[PDB]
Formats: sequence, C-alpha cells, structure tokens
Amino acid sequence: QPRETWGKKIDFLLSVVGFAVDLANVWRFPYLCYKNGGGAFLIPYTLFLIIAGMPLFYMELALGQYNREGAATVWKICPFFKGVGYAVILIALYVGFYYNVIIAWSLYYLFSSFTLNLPWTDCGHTWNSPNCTDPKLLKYSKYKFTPAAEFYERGVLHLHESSGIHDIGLPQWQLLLCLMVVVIVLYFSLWKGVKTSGKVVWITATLPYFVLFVLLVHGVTLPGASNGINAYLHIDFYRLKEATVWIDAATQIFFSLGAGFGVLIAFASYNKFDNNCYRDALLTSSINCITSFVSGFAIFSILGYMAHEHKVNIEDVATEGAGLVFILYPEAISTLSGSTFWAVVFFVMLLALGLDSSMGGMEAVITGLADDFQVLKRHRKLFTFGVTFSTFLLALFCITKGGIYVLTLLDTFAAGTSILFAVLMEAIGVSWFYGVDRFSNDIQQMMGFRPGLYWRLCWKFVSPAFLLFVVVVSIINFKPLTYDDYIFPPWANWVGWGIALSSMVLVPIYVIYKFLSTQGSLWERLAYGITPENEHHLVAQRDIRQFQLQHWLAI
Amino acid sequence: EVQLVESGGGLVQAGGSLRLSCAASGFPVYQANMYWYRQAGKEREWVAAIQSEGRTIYADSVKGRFTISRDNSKNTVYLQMNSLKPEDTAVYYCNVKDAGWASYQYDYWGQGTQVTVSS
Ligand SMILES: CNCC[C@@H](Oc1ccccc1C)c1ccccc1
Ligand SMILES: [Cl-]
Ligand code: NA
Ligand code: NA
Repeated sequence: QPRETWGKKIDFLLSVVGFAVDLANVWRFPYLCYKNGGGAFLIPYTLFLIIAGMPLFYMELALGQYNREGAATVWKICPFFKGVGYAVILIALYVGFYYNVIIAWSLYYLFSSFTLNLPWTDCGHTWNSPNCTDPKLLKYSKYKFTPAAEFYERGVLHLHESSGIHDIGLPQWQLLLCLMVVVIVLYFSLWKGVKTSGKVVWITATLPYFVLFVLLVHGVTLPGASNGINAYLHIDFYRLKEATVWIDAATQIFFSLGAGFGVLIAFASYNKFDNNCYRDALLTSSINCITSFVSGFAIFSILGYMAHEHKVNIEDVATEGAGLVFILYPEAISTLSGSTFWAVVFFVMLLALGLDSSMGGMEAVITGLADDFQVLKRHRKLFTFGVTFSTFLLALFCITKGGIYVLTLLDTFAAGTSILFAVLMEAIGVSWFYGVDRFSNDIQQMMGFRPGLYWRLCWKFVSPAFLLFVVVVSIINFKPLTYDDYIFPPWANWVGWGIALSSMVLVPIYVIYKFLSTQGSLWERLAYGITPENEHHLVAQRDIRQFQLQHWLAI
Repeated sequence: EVQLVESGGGLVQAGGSLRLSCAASGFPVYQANMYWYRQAGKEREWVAAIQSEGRTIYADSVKGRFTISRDNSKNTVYLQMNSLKPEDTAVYYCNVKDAGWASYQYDYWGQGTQVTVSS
C-alpha cells in the first residue's frame, strides 16, 4: 500500500496555512506589535521571518517531500537524531492536551452566542458574584468584576471554585461536552488521512478570513477604532534598542510559523515529488505573517472602540491571550448592534482558527508514529481514535475547575524550551550531520534547482543560531509558574520541568540506545549512527563523509 | 501491477549514444514523476527526471548530454544518452515517484538496465 498523495495542491496549501494561522496570530501578535513599538516591531519580526522562519519552513517542507516520512522516521538520513522526532511527536501530543481545551472554550462561547441576550452582557446570573458591575458605569482589562470577565472565569472556567493547581476539582460537564465535540470533529477530520483532512481545511482555513474581513469592515467604522489602529501602528524606533522586543519577535515567529514541530514535514510527506515546496514555504509563511498583521487591525479597531466606550486609553484595554478574545471582545460584541451575529461569527472564527492547528498537530503524531510502526499505518482509524481519545482523556485535566492552572502549566512547559531544543537539534542534524549540500542535492532532485547560497547559509548558521538564541532566552526568561495573582507551588514547577524534560531527554536517550544497540567498534557505531540508513553498506568500506573535514566545511 | 521495464542498455563506445526505454504499466506516465537513476561500488545517483507537468530536469553530470522524454501513447519514458563517457557505465534504473496529485507514491523501481561504456 503506497503512501497517498494530496488530492490537490490546494489541499496541502490550506492544511499548511490552517495549521500556521491560529489564535496566536490574532491574540498575541497585535499585542506584541502595540507594546513593542507598533510598526517598528514589524522590523525584528519580518527580519526573523526572512532569516529563520522562512528557512525553517522551507527546510521542513523539503525534508518531508523528499523523504516522505514523518518527524520520527525522517531520521533514516541521520539515525542518531530519531530521538528528536520522537521528542517533537511527544511535544505535539502534549500541546494537543491543552490546545483542544481552548478550542472547547471557543465552542462553549459559540453555543452561548445562540441567544438574543448574550450571557456575558449583564449580571444577575448564577455565575455572577455580588460584586459584578455593569461595564457602562466603569487596568480595565484585568478588572475581573465585569459581566464578561465574570462570565468567563465563573461560568466557563468556574475558576472561583478552585484554590489552585492543588485543588483543580472535577471536570465540568459543559466543557466536557464541548471537548467531546471538538475531539469527535478532529477524529472524523483525521481518521481517513489527507484525503478528507485536505477537504476539511477548505472550510477551516478559509472561514477565518471571511470573518476577519467582515470584522475589519465593521470595526474600522466603530467610534474610536482609528485611535486603536493608531496605537497599533504607532512607530517607536527606540523600542528596537531593547532586547525584549527582539526576543518577542523571535519567539512569535518561531511559534506562529510552527516550523520544525513535525507537522509541516508530515504534510509535505504527502506531496508529489515534483511539488515546488520552495514557493509553497514562501507563500504560506508570508500568508501567516500577513494574516497576523491584518488581524491586528480588527483587534485594535475593537480595542479602540472599547477604550472610547469606557473613556479610557488604549493601554487600559490592550490585552492578549484568552483575556482578549474571551473577555474584551465579547463585551464589545454585546455593545454592538446585532451582537448575536457578531458573537456567532467571532466564535466560529475562533473555532476555525483552532481546529486546523489541532488537526495539524494531531496529524504530526499520527503520521510520525504510523511511519515508525507499520501496524499503525495499516489501522489508521483505530490509531486516530487512540490518539484523539488519549488527547481527550489527558485534556480532561484542563477542563477541571482549576483546569486553567493545569493549562497554564502545560502552555508554559509542553512546547517551550522543549520544542525550541528539539527544533534546534533537528536543524543541526539536517544542516550539519546529514549535510546542507546533501539537502541541496535532494532539493535539486525534487525541483531541478539547488537552493541558493542564502538558504544554505540560513540553514547551517542563521536558523541554528536563531534557535539557540531563542532556547537561551527561554531558559534565561524562566519565571516561576503563576496565573494572574496565583503563584504555583514549587511542586507544580517541578511537574512542569519534568514535562519539558520528558521530551528533551528522548534525544540523548535515543542516541545512547542507538549507540548501544549498534554492533561494532566505537567508530563503527558512530558512523552507523550518523550515516543514512540506506548508505550503511558504505561504512564497512570505511567511506564516511562525516569523518572528513570537507563535509563539515560545506556551506 | 505497476511495472517499469527498462530496455535499450548495452555496450557503447566512449562518445557514442544510447536510448534507454522504460515501458510503464499500471499508471499513466504523462502525469507521473518519472526518474532515472544509475548505480555504478557507488550509491544510486539521480540522472534525469520528466515530471508530472512535463518538466524535464537533469543531474549536473549528465545535463546537456542526456535527454529524458516520454511517449504518452506508448506509456514509455526514454532516456536518450549522447556523448557517453566511461564514467556513465552503470545500471540505469527507471523509477516512478508518484502519478501526481490524487495518486499514490509508488516509489517503484525497474530491475535496471546495464550500460557499459568502453574507452
Ligand atoms: C503553527 N501554529 C500552530 C501552533 C500550535 O500547533 C499545535 C496545535 C495543536 C496541537 C499541536 C500543535 C503543534 C501550537 C500551540 C501551542 C504550542 C505549540 C504549538
Ligand atoms: Cl504571528
Ligand atoms: Na500562528
Ligand atoms: Na489553525
């Protein structure tokens, strides 16, 4: 049974775009722009795109297309590095454990939006505290006693019923049902592979853009939207002197493009050999970043409208993360005429943003492990059910009363330093141990031209240096786990560190296992470990390029 | 069943020409990624490819000398090799990578045809 190919090129392109574009593009990037010099922030962000993210996008796409393997089994080219693929698969599973809970929040809000009186508009509900204040009468983004903030935290999260990560409580049945719907949708999107996932991304990857267009058209007309847009784009070039601006740009690029997460390789593994993955990488990464920039306009139109409504400044309402889309934006919707339609479309947009990223993350695991074990390849529906059901069970923790604390711990540690280290290790493998020249020969075989000197230099020095820089800052910028005013106990930090290390130790562990399992002398074992599995007959002939300086000096 | 039948190989005099054929069955070559490889105590090295859209690409060592073509009616891919060198001596393998989009990645290889160039 040969590997199938995408039904269309558009299927592959929309899968890549839907994975790359998600809630991050919307609820993180515009805030980073606003707080890091506005238009000035685009300089570090675009720079890092061009020199690290587009190169990594291109490398992962070409690797997947050429080898037609998942993240794990692609390391037939460099056997010692298969622990890196195992680590990225584990990280993708970890991420899915909490990403689907955010998707379930979006689904909960969408269900709540099917009314003419949105539950977050007013007080007087069962979840409202006695201190709830009508927002018309009312820093602000964290007031916590508005109907929207109270609705979120007390009728969606029920966070008031949990003291901390030590008292997370039981899963909440409403969020449990929303999670069940999310996982059922994911299963029936993924159980038949790309033949159906590529058609599902036609909806999931494109609907967000229609919603964004209508949201932009309406928001630009809102009172005070121009002030919010000016705050969004106001250029402060002196912010570029600060290291934090560049750190934020690098982290945003790395995490928003999703290169090296095992998803793009899995998607490209279903490409036809002659597909132009260079142009695909350029187009898809550009689409991701431009989507972020465009969505910032709608976000800050609504933020300026809210600031004008409350007679406050933009900094008093500017927020990021769940706070923005689940407290600030719903209140603005409730203020707008036709608030029901706006809420419905906004939360359908959130669902569409999240669902295809979850699809990509789960396909990373499915493809990577099915390529590794042929039994899983033979049983796609059963293995997909196993993956989705395990994700549901281990996301049950994040829908508990204190599930927000578990989700904070996971969001911090599942795919932070661990994913950065894994991507650094795989970039190093590909561009140094396997060889950037070998990779260029592979791309020439696929596409008829070798990648230019710029891309090779990026792969060998700039992308590795960028990844090492982000790893180093992530380690340096470790702030003990906290959520709002809550400070996690030390054991919670230990658990998060264990989660981060669980995937990171797979790399040295797999290298040790490969060395010990291989037969021969020390140098024979090393040569087998660093030699492509289809060239292992050459080792007996003592013909190893990695043992020559020319291989390492290849630029 | 997908089958690639290599033919046309044989002994050539340095500077001579040879037309290798690859009769393909089970798929249409006019939409497939058809690749030619060769394996001289050396690894299998890509030689030329005629791709699903008809684009012909060649390895550097053979570029300008070899010409890859395909006959849609005969479902055959031709590697027309001119100006053959003693370094071209090898077993030439016709390979189908896939039949384009909405197809399968049958990375199927023919048994290969030996080409010998005598100085
Ligand atoms: C590229 N944009 C998508 C990012 C998103 O990707 C997902 C989503 C769900 C499951 C798995 C993965 C890798 C992600 C979210 C948080 C941490 C790391 C990755
Ligand atoms: Cl972004
Ligand atoms: Na993103
Ligand atoms: Na997405």
